[PDB]
Amino acid sequence: STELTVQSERAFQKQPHIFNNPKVKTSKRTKRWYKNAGLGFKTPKTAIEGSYIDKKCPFTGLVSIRGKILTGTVVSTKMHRTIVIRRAYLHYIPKYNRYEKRHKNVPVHVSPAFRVQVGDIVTVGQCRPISKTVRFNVVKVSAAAGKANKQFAKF
Amino acid sequence: ARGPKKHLKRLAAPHHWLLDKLSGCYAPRPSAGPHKLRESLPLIVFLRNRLKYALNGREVKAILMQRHVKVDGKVRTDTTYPAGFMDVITLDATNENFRLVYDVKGRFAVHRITDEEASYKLGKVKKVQLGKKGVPYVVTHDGRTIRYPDPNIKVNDTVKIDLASGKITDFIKFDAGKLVYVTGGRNLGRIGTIVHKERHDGGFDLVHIKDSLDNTFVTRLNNVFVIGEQGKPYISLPKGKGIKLSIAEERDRRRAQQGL
RNA sequence: UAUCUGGUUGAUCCUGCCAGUAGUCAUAUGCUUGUCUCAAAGAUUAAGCCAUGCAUGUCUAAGUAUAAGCAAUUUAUACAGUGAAACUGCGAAUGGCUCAUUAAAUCAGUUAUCGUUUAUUUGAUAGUUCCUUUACUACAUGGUAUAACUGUGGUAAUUCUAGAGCUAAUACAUGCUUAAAAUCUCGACCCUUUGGAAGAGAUGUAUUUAUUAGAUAAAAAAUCAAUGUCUUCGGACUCUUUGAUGAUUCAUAAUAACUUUUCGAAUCGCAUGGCCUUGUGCUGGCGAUGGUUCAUUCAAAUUUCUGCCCUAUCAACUUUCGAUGGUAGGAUAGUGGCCUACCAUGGUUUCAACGGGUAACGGGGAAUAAGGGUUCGAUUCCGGAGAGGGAGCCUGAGAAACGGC
RNA sequence: UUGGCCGGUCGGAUUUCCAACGGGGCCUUUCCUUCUGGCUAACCUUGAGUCCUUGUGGCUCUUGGCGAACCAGGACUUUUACUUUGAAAAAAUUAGAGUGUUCAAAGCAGGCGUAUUGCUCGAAUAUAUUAGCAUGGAAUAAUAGAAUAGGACGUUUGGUUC
RNA sequence: UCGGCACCUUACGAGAAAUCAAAGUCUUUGGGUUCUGGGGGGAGUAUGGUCGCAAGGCUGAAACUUAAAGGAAUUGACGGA
RNA sequence: GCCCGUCGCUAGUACCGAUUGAAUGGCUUAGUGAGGCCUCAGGAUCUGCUUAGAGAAGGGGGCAACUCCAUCUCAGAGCGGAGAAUUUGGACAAACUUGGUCAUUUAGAGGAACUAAAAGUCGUAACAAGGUUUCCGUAGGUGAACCUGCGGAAGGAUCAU
RNA sequence: GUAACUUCGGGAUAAGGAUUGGCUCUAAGGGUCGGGUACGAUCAACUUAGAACUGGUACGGACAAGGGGAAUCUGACUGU
Ligand SMILES: [Mg+2]
Ligand SMILES: [Mg+2]
Ligand SMILES: [Mg+2]
Ligand SMILES: [Mg+2]
Ligand SMILES: [Mg+2]
Ligand SMILES: [Mg+2]
Ligand SMILES: [Mg+2]
Ligand SMILES: [Mg+2]
Ligand SMILES: [Mg+2]
Ligand SMILES: [Mg+2]
Ligand SMILES: [Mg+2]
Ligand SMILES: [Mg+2]
Ligand SMILES: [Mg+2]
Ligand SMILES: [Mg+2]
Ligand SMILES: [Mg+2]
Ligand SMILES: [Mg+2]
Ligand SMILES: [Mg+2]
Ligand SMILES: [Mg+2]
Ligand SMILES: [Mg+2]
Ligand SMILES: [Mg+2]
Ligand SMILES: [Mg+2]
Ligand SMILES: [Mg+2]
Ligand SMILES: [Mg+2]
Ligand SMILES: [Mg+2]
Ligand SMILES: [Mg+2]
Ligand SMILES: [Mg+2]
Ligand SMILES: [Mg+2]
Ligand SMILES: [Mg+2]
Ligand SMILES: [Mg+2]
Ligand SMILES: [Mg+2]
Ligand SMILES: [Mg+2]
Ligand SMILES: [Mg+2]
Ligand SMILES: [Mg+2]
Ligand SMILES: [Mg+2]
Ligand SMILES: [Mg+2]
Ligand SMILES: [Mg+2]
Ligand SMILES: [Mg+2]
Ligand SMILES: [Mg+2]
Ligand SMILES: [Mg+2]
Ligand SMILES: [Mg+2]
Ligand SMILES: [Mg+2]
Ligand SMILES: [Mg+2]
Ligand SMILES: [Mg+2]
Ligand SMILES: [Mg+2]
Ligand SMILES: [Mg+2]
Ligand SMILES: [Mg+2]
Ligand SMILES: [Mg+2]
Repeated sequence: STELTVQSERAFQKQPHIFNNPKVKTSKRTKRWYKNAGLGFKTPKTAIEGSYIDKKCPFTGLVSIRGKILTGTVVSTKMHRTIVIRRAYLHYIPKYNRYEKRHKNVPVHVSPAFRVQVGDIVTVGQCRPISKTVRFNVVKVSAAAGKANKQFAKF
Repeated sequence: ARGPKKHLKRLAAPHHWLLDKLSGCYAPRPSAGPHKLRESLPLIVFLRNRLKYALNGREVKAILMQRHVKVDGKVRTDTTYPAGFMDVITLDATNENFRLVYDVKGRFAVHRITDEEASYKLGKVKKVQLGKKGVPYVVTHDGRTIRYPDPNIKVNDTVKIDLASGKITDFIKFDAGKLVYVTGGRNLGRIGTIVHKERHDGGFDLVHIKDSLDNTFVTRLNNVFVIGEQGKPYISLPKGKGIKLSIAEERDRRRAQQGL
């Protein structure tokens, strides 16, 4: 993600305390800080060789993953860098000795290292409060095929 | 609300102090100190409710303000001073030294030790950090900060503290084979060294421990205190060696030891 | 202790309710009441109103004693014992009470702080204190300014105070003495150049910014500013300090600066030893109280996940004056629409949102039940909220405190 | 693992005489995500000797020993539900062990000498369910994958960043 | 032979009985699923909403009252059978 | 025998109802807006200094190298600190007024029902083929139970040509 | 912001409540303009929104310009 229009804000977008020296022209020309978030999550190579800034990224941003790891299904991608996932679960009523389908909608920060469409299952990790409602950050996108290539037009 | 609580209701006290339900609304709230509120034993509970040397709290105060008692070498004239695990209480009259260790029912037993064993205590390393000017220190389970430790000392190890100067004499690593004393949970007060240790990145590392009668039990890593190698512990051990017999074995022993 | 019985009919068998029957750590009330143990108790109606009195004050050998207080000091003519008052410190933010508000709110179990503050306790911790050094001032120890007190008063009245005269400090405000080294910056003095040097200053710890280190799969070679220190001047130059975490721009260190420059003991008791320049010289013990930072403890704040009664005669709600998110800032102890500015159009909902009701604080629990359940929980513990109602704030570590304003 | 017979302790240690329950490996076409660097295997291959009196219940400097009996990086992982076991789980209450509160409700005490230089036992245990965490299982019930093959498998090209 | 409208006998079974091859395979109680009911009235009333031109429909209480109302069958008595 | 309704006395219960009815508790638009807090100022005082004018006072080695920290009249151009009343603009915001919307309670002339409920009056609608078989939906008519039209049912008085 | 009622069309500008000047800015909203068998000169207009500053809190500053509501009788309305 070295392209696609990073400097689109009123302020200059950069990572803090990652200095590019204009004097010393060593052949990288854009430094990029990254970390591995831990807990067995691969740092994506789009995060590695990207150019986006995203101060709430788990890899290139100032937040850390610690606490609850959840999984969920993406039901909305209409906010900027934020998604809503759906956590379906079965709740047990003892009296009838039976279950009922409940669900929770969890708003989750998504980095531009991940390309999420709706209908995808993502693994989200707990961070510090990002917004009023957001506390989780996409650490892994677990969509593979989707069963859609045999819906395209043929001869 | 509005600030720190200064009282402790009886029935909100820790159950291992064995306070009688009646005879007061209030339990002695442990002061701030080396150990926690619930992991420790106040001096009034030790001197009135264990040794029976004092009948009141006023007699505990009269004992303490004569500088007879000392905890870990220093005098501690506080009535509700939080004496906890591995703490050494020295009563000068009758020349008594005690090490606070759990009996295997989970409570602080009275364990009389010698003057050689009263010279030292053991401390589980809670963290290893650099202080300022680059000086390394370790932080033990009783709030001690010891500067310039051995660089082999890592977390969850056990140092031996000399208690005349707070210095590390020797230390025991945390690795498979070496004794474990259990200082929390429901296996509280048990002994049995090892099976292995499972890691669980993210939280709550677990230790498998198998005592001398081959009963395995799992404990969290934070409840695990190294006391030595398998055989020859660095401390003396209390009455029972941390075995946790079941209730049928307890009754089969208690019926035996009452008819001579 | 898995039980039924009476009542519809002339009689029968049912469906079905009414009635009986047994409890209630469930209230009230009637009648009666000898003993022992145990003891709930203005919750419900009125979180309605309150006369009176009390419920938070506190002094050790060890902060400050010229009480014109008492007792009658023990080289004790500075003090010395006891000590009202008052200053100072600490507490008054705990306890006790109540259940009005409150329906994802509180609460419960379970997370998190790599998102923060933390008096106290405990442990560790401070040779650097000089502005623009060649413009040092008592450290054998700095300054005034006040209570109590004395005396003159005001007001019907208050835990009201005025003017004047004194005097202290662990109050307030200042202010020094505590090596030696190295490392950097500047620098009067290198001829045919990998050619060198005294001195002068700075360097503790806080604050704030910027920048750097904070590494790491086993071995190797020739090039191009560059003899990158390749000692017989090409006998390849035998070379690695660096902690922790699952994870960090972390711990920590370094450099350049910054600051209505923070701290770095002008304190107190008891004991009075040691030595040689016998000067009351240099030293010197056990404590007390302070003090910076980091830990620790006691907490606190926010937080993750799931779980709450009845109602659709509540189906759409939120979004002007934030609703959902982005960027930046401000504010905060700190995260965060917490607020602001500029953007985008989101967020929730029949898996019941949103609205309404509750004679709803929540839980641990309680009554009863063969089992499954039903009902209750204002009330001994834990958490929350409140102190007639709202709101705002001072002080402090901690209160949006109400026996504070 | 019920025991079961030397009944020799005047109907009281035992053990392959064993059946039946319950686990762990190996082979039968049978994954154990895969290499590294530390183990140097009930030592797959046994230079050298078997003073024990016969047997198929007891051993050594070894011939580089499937360096594979768990410690940390990956050419690293279909997701669950369910169920097992366990951690971590306030006390009080509840169930329940012990104990002549004189009995009992209670309480957590107490008991025993030589009561003159005091001995000693306790204050157990269970339950505490939903949700979360760890763990074994893999029936049951969902889900995933190779069909326009952009499928799988290759220790001995290393190319637009590395 | 499959599919249908039904019928007749029996009662293995079911039911309070009438009756029923479904109204069976139910205290030996679990194939899947929707809707409805909780003694009789007040009452399909009042009120609110909604649809309809209207008549009305759909949704739909409560106060109060009551000890039975009802179902099936038996015997009797009665019938302008 | 049983039985239905109108009408009639008595009591009770709710319902409707003129009254811009009333009371209470929320939320709340707008308006005014106390108070403290932050901030812009302000400077009664209440001071430590210094003075280039008579401050009838050493320039801290010394009454010549323009080079050594040097104080009482009093007016001050030189200051410096502490600082009350007052005050500017903000955010927080009680409270009041006004209007809206929601929740709950209560008064009301009069009206229309229901129940007690068995007794009275008028009839006889239903139960028998109840004397016109009953009942359902719907429409119209009527003192009242009811009657009639249209379609339906048998729970019919027909399981049958 | 907007009630009852309604013939669902209205009632309705219901009722009620804020704002308005000047000056200096800002942001939007056009027309001509072109391609290889990652590019802007140039021209013109008045609408709307926002902001600072300013003033004896004035500002539709003269002029111009609805009073409103709850009901009853009556005729439907517009019209003559
Ligand atoms: Mg946000
Ligand atoms: Mg309290
Ligand atoms: Mg306390
Ligand atoms: Mg009947
Ligand atoms: Mg007596
Ligand atoms: Mg009351
Ligand atoms: Mg009460
Ligand atoms: Mg009190
Ligand atoms: Mg003191
Ligand atoms: Mg204190
Ligand atoms: Mg900023
Ligand atoms: Mg921010
Ligand atoms: Mg934002
Ligand atoms: Mg959402
Ligand atoms: Mg309430
Ligand atoms: Mg409760
Ligand atoms: Mg309660
Ligand atoms: Mg109440
Ligand atoms: Mg309060
Ligand atoms: Mg009151
Ligand atoms: Mg205080
Ligand atoms: Mg208050
Ligand atoms: Mg009071
Ligand atoms: Mg109070
Ligand atoms: Mg007894
Ligand atoms: Mg049957
Ligand atoms: Mg019923
Ligand atoms: Mg009914
Ligand atoms: Mg209606
Ligand atoms: Mg009948
Ligand atoms: Mg009448
Ligand atoms: Mg202030
Ligand atoms: Mg008729
Ligand atoms: Mg007729
Ligand atoms: Mg008739
Ligand atoms: Mg007739
Ligand atoms: Mg007839
Ligand atoms: Mg009629
Ligand atoms: Mg007809
Ligand atoms: Mg018909
Ligand atoms: Mg019927
Ligand atoms: Mg108007
Ligand atoms: Mg009108
Ligand atoms: Mg307005
Ligand atoms: Mg203008
Ligand atoms: Mg008229
Ligand atoms: Mg007209």
